[PDB]
Amino acid sequence: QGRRSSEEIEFLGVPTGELAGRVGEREMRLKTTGLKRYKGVFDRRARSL
Amino acid sequence: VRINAPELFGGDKGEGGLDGTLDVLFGEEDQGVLPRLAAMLGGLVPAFRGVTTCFYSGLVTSVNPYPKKWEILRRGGNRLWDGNPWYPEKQFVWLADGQIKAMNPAHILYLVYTGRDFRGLARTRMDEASWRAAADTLYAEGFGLCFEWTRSDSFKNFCETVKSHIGAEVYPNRQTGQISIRLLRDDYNVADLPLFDEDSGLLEITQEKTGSTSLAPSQLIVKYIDQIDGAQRQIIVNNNAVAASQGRRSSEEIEFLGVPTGELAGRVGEREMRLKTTGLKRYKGVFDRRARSLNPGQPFLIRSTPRGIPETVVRVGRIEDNFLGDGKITLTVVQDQFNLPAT
Amino acid sequence: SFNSRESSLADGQPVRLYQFSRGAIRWSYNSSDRDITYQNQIFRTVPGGITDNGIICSGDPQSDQFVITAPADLDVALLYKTRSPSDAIDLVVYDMHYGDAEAAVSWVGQIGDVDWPTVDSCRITCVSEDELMDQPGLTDTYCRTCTAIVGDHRCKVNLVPYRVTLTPQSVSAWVISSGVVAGYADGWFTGGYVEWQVDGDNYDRRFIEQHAGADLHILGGTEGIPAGGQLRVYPGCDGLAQTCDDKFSNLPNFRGFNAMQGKSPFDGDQVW
Amino acid sequence: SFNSRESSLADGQPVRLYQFSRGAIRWSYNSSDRDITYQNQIFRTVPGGITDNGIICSGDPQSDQFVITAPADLDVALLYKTRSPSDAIDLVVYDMHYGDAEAAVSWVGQIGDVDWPTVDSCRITCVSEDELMDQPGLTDTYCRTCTAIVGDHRCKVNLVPYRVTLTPQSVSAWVISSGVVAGYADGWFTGGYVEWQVDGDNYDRRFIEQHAGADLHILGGTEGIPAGGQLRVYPGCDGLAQTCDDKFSNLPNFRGFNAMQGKSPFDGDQVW
Amino acid sequence: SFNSRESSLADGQPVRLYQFSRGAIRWSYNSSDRDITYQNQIFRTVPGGITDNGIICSGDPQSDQFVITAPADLDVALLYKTRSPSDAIDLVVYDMHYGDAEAAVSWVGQIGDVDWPTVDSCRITCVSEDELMDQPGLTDTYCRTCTAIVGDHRCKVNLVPYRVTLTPQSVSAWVISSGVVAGYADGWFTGGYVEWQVDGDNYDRRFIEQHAGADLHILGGTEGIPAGGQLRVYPGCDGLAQTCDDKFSNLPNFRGFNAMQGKSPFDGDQVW
Ligand SMILES: [Fe+3]
Ligand SMILES: [Fe+3]
Ligand SMILES: [Fe+3]
Repeated sequence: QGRRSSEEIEFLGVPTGELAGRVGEREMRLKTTGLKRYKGVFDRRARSL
Repeated sequence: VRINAPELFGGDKGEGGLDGTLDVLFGEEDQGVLPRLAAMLGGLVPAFRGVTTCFYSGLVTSVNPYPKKWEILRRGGNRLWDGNPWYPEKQFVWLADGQIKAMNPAHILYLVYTGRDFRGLARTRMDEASWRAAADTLYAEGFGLCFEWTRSDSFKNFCETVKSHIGAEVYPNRQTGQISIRLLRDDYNVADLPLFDEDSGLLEITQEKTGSTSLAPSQLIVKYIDQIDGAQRQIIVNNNAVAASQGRRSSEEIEFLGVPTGELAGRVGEREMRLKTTGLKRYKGVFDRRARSLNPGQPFLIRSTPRGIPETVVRVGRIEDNFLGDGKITLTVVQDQFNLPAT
Repeated sequence: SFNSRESSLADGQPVRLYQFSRGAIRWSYNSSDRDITYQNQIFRTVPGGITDNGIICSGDPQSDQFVITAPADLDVALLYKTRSPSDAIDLVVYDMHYGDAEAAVSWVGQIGDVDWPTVDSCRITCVSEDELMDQPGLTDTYCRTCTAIVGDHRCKVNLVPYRVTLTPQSVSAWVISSGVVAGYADGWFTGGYVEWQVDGDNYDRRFIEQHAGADLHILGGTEGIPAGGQLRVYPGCDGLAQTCDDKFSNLPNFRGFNAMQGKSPFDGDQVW
Repeated sequence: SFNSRESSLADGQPVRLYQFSRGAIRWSYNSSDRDITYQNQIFRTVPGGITDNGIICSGDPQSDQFVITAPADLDVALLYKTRSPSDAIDLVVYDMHYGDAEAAVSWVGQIGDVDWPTVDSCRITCVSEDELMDQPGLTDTYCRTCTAIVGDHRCKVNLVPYRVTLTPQSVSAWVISSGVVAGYADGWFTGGYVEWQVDGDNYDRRFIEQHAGADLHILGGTEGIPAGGQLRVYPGCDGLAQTCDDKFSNLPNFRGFNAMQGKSPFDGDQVW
Repeated sequence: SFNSRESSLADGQPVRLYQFSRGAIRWSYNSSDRDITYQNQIFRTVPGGITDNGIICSGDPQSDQFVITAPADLDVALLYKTRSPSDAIDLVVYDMHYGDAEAAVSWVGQIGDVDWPTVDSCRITCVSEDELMDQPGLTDTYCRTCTAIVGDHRCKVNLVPYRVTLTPQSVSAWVISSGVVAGYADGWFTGGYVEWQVDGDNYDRRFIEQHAGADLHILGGTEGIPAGGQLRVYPGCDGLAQTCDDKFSNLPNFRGFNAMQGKSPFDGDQVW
């Protein structure tokens, strides 16, 4: 990144800092890993999903 | 700083006062650790670099153990810009015999865009000429503002507030790619502006938007904050001509909390009144490639004899061009009625 | 017979009439191919026809607009081409059947917006009185200034004695100059407006940015001002109590609050 | 002649050029059926053609996107198929007419999103720098921790001495193991990132969930990591003042507030 | 074989079955042209066919509706024509292939809305249990009254002893009169409801606006009330503590707060 960027997320339900960090690592990995999204078309074989 | 007010609240016979010693650490790049603070607090005491901090020690109150809330006035703007101020000769605007040290809004926008602590965009991405011209014009007009950051909202909201306060457009130039700023002022020559005609690069004009005059307000209330005391103040702008025609009174309230002086608020309120009661004509024209070099906020002339529209000055709005495929370049324009009076 | 014709299954001959009125001047148009005389009023036939899109009454002013389509040469709409008239053009719509002298009123309103999408057509958006209820209604502030437009029903100041009738000396793009006003102190006319007769009993009004010596600054330019026409100019009130009483002696009606209190609460921290 | 050709009524030969650049690597494409040489750069011709939808500049970043359509085998877009490259692919669009050596810059931006709706096509959504202004700008909290990413312009800590160059011993689905890091205390590398050269002067970066002994946990999996390629690994700062000074001796630049105050107001109820 | 038939490329014979159930009464319909027997249940064939629009599961109750199209003479939908039944009609949708005795459950829900756009068709909007989560969940107020509907799980009051079975004397448009209730004090039945058997083990309930002498006022009119049918009428609780204990002696379960405090804070200004 050329310039610093920051966002604020509130997890007021979290009672301990370690738990908040555990979930924050998940959020960071999700938001910076570059997910690939697909919109597929399926026949009846995908009926039970 | 030696603050001497032991008897501010009546002393012993009253509620006490304010007597003590105040030490201020603004947080310079090379700011060192204060021995007194670390010695008193102890432990691992950092230098508290990068943030303004103060250390007070002394009497706060007496008789009752309930200290009172404080209010501190503080000016800023120079200690920002990290280490390299930009065009400092026009950074600040002086008002009310130097009482109010207002800052140029152009500097605010430049800091927000290029500030390492805010966005950290490369200084090379900004068109220096346009920003310098805007700053010079604003300083000449003596148009300064004061703001405080506690909303914690997106840059877009604050930038939009600043633009509305000053009446300017910030867009990324399509050609050179840098950020350009254009002020909405009547500072143009009629001749040099490009002209567009049915035979000169105009395809079709569809929308007319004749508008109406019986509607629109007759009285406008502007609310502003005076930075000397921070007390809410308001001014009243009236439209006698429209007021006479109006059968019943109408009023609207607009807040310009960024304005530090009543005269400046009235200056902008006159502009708003003129814009909202002059009956702008809006056009949605269709142009060929001749309108390729236009950018948002750029005024230009349009003529169409069959429609009975004489040479008119309009300012560009929304742009939607199609260079490949349909070949349709469609522009939305508004009549030029933006101007900020100096009195 | 209008209701009977509407209920009739074979005599349906709909014809919609429009009446644009501005004070003493009325414009009459009809959607048929021939002129119609109704209530001693003849409605012109527009080459190309005049038609609307329908009437909606859903209780939402933003959505219940009325749209009129007509050629670009329509006389009533031509006024909006250069500048919107100061007064609102009231519009009344009648419905009648050919061969019958009875008509029913359908829509009543005023012009909301006008545009010319094509050289061969023009679209007019008409708004009803219900849309005027979207603006705020506070209209009250505890500030030092008067908070009242000079001459309003609250100031109760008669401007007729202050009326000045004059013929402008020279008219420029943004400045109208006259020597008669040169005899007044600078800023005497600041905040006032200029009204002059356009046609019949209707006048167009323009506000004044500033007055200095013999030159008057007109907001939005001087376009549309006749160079030799008679002009009526009224003064303007700054709103300060000293200004209100010294000039107009209307202090008893002064609506401002000069020195009652700026911040002083009765639940603060320290009175001294 | 570009402007003259645009104004010309009979010489219109539009051709749009795209330039995708990532540091020292550039990809050149053209929408015509033959290669075009411009500024000593030749633009390849894509079998099937490359075309866009138009340029919109309305001031709304969410609405002013630029869309590119190209086959699914496009080289530049193929990179996004497995994982998005760490660096952003800057895109510059030129406009020129066949037979003329002059071109005009039209659009500048970076890749925003890429998708492959059909096997025979791919849609690329390009975003401008204006969209980066929607995120907040607070970036300030009065908490105990440092509140600064190790190595940023605020920490002012040089990580080059701490750089470690190594060849991984074994690579698994989620864990990369190396014996050299086994000599460091547990958690030494926690919070750091691994960077390695992909092509030219561009490196791909991956953060580390945790470091324990000889095994390193990679966030999001180890896919795309070469099994024998050279890897550069940097440490990570926990953010605690003790951690900041004992390990890096950067306490003077410590941006955190360990023990200044947690709640103490000066307008509370009872000090004791 | 249902799954095998679905995977089969040549035996696809889709047939959708609908089962509308209300307690002890079930309505069975099929989309084919002949009746289908499944689990000892035969599904009628509707002349004109019954078809839906599809199943959506996006997590948004407002958007994930299920639409059914059927003729206007459908028996199950005919009930809603005059008044919505008191109980909700649960709907279960099965899927099976002709010639196979196995079916799979696809959708489960209840009737949400019914309308008759055309004389030859009817549209039914079915909602899932997820839509019942949009209403608030506070359900708590510190007021004087009981804040509990008589007979709910919180009041714990048995209404079976108070049940009164009677045959109405005369039925009018808005008033149902009976002499038996004339022997009770005015307002005894106020707040109660009347339930009577419609079909099988299902009853329709109606609330009572007011009770006065021998005349009972029914909210929303008395339409649908049989003139000679047997009716069960229950009393109603005003909610006042005196009313709760004197009549029902349920004061220990009184959920209201009569005289604990109306405003008294412990951080006010002056206690006296
Ligand atoms: Fe006055
Ligand atoms: Fe650090
Ligand atoms: Fe009860």
